[PDB]
Parts: sequence; structure tokens; C-alpha cells
Amino acid sequence: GDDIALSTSTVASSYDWSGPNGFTSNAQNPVVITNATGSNAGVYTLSIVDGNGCSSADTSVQVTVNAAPTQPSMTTNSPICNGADLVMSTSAVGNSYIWRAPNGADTTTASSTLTIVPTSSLYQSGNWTLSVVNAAGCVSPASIASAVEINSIPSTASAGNNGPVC
Amino acid sequence: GDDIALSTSTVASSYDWSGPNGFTSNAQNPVVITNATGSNAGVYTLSIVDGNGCSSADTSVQVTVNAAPTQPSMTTNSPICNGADLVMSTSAVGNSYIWRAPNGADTTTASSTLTIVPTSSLYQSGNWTLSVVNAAGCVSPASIASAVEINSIPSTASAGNNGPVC
Repeated sequence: GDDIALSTSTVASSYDWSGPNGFTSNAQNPVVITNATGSNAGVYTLSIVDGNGCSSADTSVQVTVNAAPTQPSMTTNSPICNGADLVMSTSAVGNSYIWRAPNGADTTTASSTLTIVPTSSLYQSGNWTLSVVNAAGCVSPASIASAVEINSIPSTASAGNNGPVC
Repeated sequence: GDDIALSTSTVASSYDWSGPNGFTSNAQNPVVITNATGSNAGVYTLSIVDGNGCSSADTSVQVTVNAAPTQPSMTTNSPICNGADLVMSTSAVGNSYIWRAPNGADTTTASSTLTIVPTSSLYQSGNWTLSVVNAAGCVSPASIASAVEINSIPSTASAGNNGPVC
């Protein structure tokens, strides 16, 4: 989900970079590779030409690209009455979990199960999503939203009787 | 959220600019870099050639790019009866907050909490949004709108009785 920026600290008449996917560049600051993927991993090589036209030995850097978990699922106790605890969970495995509220509130947990207290800022109805963080710090695409419906509590419709009964 | 305009005040037969992301230009007025991002930060270098073909020493300028806060959240007392104060708040942290009314009215606060008096031009129902301004003057993407519903006040449905009661 990141980019790859290549650069050199030296000074040259010309720079000549080469790498994976045909990466080609002639600058001390090559155009940044964006949305790097597995095919952008590999060895990037740089050689230079001096102020008097003499070439250098080449040097190189290994760049790898780490992957995120796949899109996780979400399940919640969605038919919920106001005042009841709201419980959300995923079967997904990761190092940490990111939970996103319908209004953008963003919290995290160390485990696959999250609970929301009725008095907190997260007790929101609507579409909730989750993403998973792995050990490399790579974050999965967000899950398909799970709708949560928080219902109101009705009145008592106070009942009567038929008056005194013989 | 800004652009980067490079320029020089001098006169030359030719100009030769270079910089981050492979920025390249041959003008006293290079094409303006728009929507500058972190990768556009760095040192831009300029050298020139004189009217008689002699080159110059190069000079350079450091340009940095500041970041905005992330998308903030919004919570409001949305089930509101007309005449009651309308209260909006965010958990977001910044130097100032920008609140945007459904009809485009635009106001600001020094803190995370805003209130609207029923008689002001902001007592509007509909979708409200917020953005956050940090110390660098950089402004976050607007929040997901929070709908506000301002309800009317019903009549009394004047009640009767069953006439004189023995």
C-alpha cells in the first residue's frame, strides 16, 4: 500500500538507474514508484558518470514489498436494542484490528473481538467496516460493511382490566 | 493541498532545473507542480547558461510540504426539537475547526465544540460537515456528513372531559 522512493546522495554528470519491470531513470531523484506491488520488488541498480566523462562502478539496493492480509469478514449482533452491548467480531487473523464507525470514528483492538459500551462515542447504528494489520504493518482492504441497527425502546401501553369482577 | 511554483529572477540563454520525482524543466518559469505531496518535497536545483555559452554555478532551494490532519469525525445531538440548542462536536485535535452548514454557510471555532442558537443563520437541518485546521494552516479532508433533523412542534389536541361527573 506504500510507494518506493529511490534516490542517491551523490553528484554526477549523469545518472543511470535500472530495475524491476524495466524501471528506468536518469536523475539523482527518480520519479517515485507508486502503489508498489510484488513486481516492483527486486534490485535497483545505479551507475554514474563523472564531471570528466568517466564512468563509475555500479552499486545496488534490494527493495522488497510486503503484503497485506486479504479482505477480512465481519459479523455483529446487529438486531440490537438500545442499552444492550454491541458486539463485533472477525475470524481474520492479524496483529491488530482496525474498526471503523459509520461516522468515521476510528478505533483499534489487540484481538478479533470488540465491544461497545452504550455510553461511548462508538454506539452508532449504520454500516461498520474492518481492516486487518499484520506484523509488517501492512493493512488489508476494508471488509464489506455490516449494518447495525440500534432500536429504540417502546412505551408501556399501560393496560387496564374490566373493573371490579364479581 | 497547495501547489509549488518554482521560478527564477534571472536571464539566461537556457535554464536547467532538476528535483524530486525527476522534476525537470527548461524555463525561467517551470510548469507549476500541482497538488504537491510529500514526494515533491526536497531540494530543487537550478543552473543556467549565459549569452555567450558559459555555464553557471548551480544554486538551490529547499521546499517542504506540510501535512493536514486526517479526516475528522463529527457527532451531533441530531434528534432535535425546534427551539432547542443545536450542539456539535468532534474528537479531532487542531488549532481551529471549520464547520459547514447544509446551505454552504461557513463558520469557525477555536475549539472542538460548536453550538447553534435557534435564531441564527446556522440553525439548519440536513447534512453537516467538518474539517480541521492544524498549526501549519493545512486543512483535513471533510468529515462524513452527520445529518441533523430539526422537528416542528405539534399542536395541543385540546382535551375534553365527560361533562359534569356525579
